[PDB]
Amino acid sequence: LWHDKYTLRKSMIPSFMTMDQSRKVLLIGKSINFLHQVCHDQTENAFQGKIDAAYFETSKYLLDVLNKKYSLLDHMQAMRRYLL
Amino acid sequence: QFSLRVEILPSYIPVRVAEKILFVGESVQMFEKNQEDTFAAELHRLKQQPLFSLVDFEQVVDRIRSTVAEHLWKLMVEESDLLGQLKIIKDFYLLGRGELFQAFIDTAQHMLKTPPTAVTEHDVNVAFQQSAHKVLLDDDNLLPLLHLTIEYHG
Repeated sequence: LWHDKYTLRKSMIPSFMTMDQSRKVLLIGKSINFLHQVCHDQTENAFQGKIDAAYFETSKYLLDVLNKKYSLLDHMQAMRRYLL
Repeated sequence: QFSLRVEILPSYIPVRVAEKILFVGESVQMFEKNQEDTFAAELHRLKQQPLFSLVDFEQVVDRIRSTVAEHLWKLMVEESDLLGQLKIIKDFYLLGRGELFQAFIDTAQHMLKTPPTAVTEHDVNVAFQQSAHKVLLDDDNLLPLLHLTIEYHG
C-alpha cells in the first residue's frame, strides 16, 4: 500500500505550491490512508506551517503504532541474531 | 439453527465478516445494559456516512464480536463449568476411568460375543450400572446421563 496506488500528478499541481510541498501532502495523505487499512487503527506562511504541523504529528504517530502494536524494531534486532 | 447465504451476498463484502455476523447473532437467538444502546449509535452513525468504507465497517463489527465473545466465554466456563464437563468426557468416552471398564468387560462378556438381538440393549445398561456401584462410585448425578447404545438391524 506504499509502493503503488499513489501517483504525484505532474500536470495538475497549482503554480502557487512548490514542487517539494507537493511531496509532503502525498506523504501525509499516504501516512493516514495506510494507518487505517493495513495498520488497522482509527482516530502564504501560515499555510506552510500547516503542512509541517500535519507532518511532525502524523508521522511521529505512525512509528508509535508501528513499534508498540507490531514492534518493528524488535524484529530488526531479532532478524540479525538468527538470520545473520 | 440458522445458516448463511452466498448466492445473494454482496460483492465488496468479504466472507470473513459475513461469518462474523452469522456468529454474533446466533449467539443471541440461542442465548434468549450499556452494551446495547451505544452500538445502536455506532450503526446509526454509519448510516450518515455518504460513502461505504469497509475499512470502518469492520472496526464496529469486531468490537461487537469481541464483546459478545467475551461475554459468552464468561458463561461457558465460569457459570456453566466446562472443565467439570470435559473431565467427564475424558473419563468415560476416552476410557479415562479404565478401571470401570475392566470390570464391566469382566461381567458383560458372554452377552456380546453372540450376535445382537432386540433385547441386548437393556442387558448391558444394567451391567454397566452394576459396574459403577462395583467400583464404589456412588453418584446419582451423571449416572443416568450415560446410556450405552446398540446399533442393531442396520
